Amino acid sequence: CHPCPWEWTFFQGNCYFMSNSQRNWHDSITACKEVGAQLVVIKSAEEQNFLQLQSSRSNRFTWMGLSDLNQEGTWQWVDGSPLLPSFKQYWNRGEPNNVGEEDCAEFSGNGWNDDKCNLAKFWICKKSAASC
Ligand SMILES: NC[C@H](O)CO[C@H]1O[C@H](CO)[C@@H](O)[C@H](O)[C@@H]1n1cc(-c2ccccc2)nn1
Ligand SMILES: [Ca+2]
Ligand SMILES: [Ca+2]
Repeated sequence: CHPCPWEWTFFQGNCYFMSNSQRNWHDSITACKEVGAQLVVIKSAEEQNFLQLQSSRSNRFTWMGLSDLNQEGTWQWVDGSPLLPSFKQYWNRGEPNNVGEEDCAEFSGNGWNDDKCNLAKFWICKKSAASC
């Protein structure tokens, strides 16, 4: 039995996957849906540091499933769940700044940054690990 698919990464009962091509934010969640996964929604502190590490050490700007397209200033994960105050420390200093209108969040260096959703970047999918 295999808890995660071929060449996916495993962490705390979940299966993650960093793309090796680039897409815009909407095309990215589509991509994850195509594999029965979701553009990552972070739920733990350790999950953040885990993903933030894989993303940085590959020197790749990476989409995550977080946006404010429901309403400006209201950051909300693609599962509807809101962005908790606890998680707001993971923004990069001076972010989110909404320079030129920016409604989607990405892994950039040590933390997160808001960028333009139509800007093409890499992405990370998340799904529940299978039971053995
Ligand atoms: N992958 C994105 C990468 O991290 C680059 O980040 C920067 O440019 C991104 C633009 O693509 C921003 O969305 C980030 O906020 C960040 N920025 C931009 C600015 C800024 C402010 C005033 C005038 C001009 C520029 N201040 N911070
Ligand atoms: Ca914004
Ligand atoms: Ca920004």
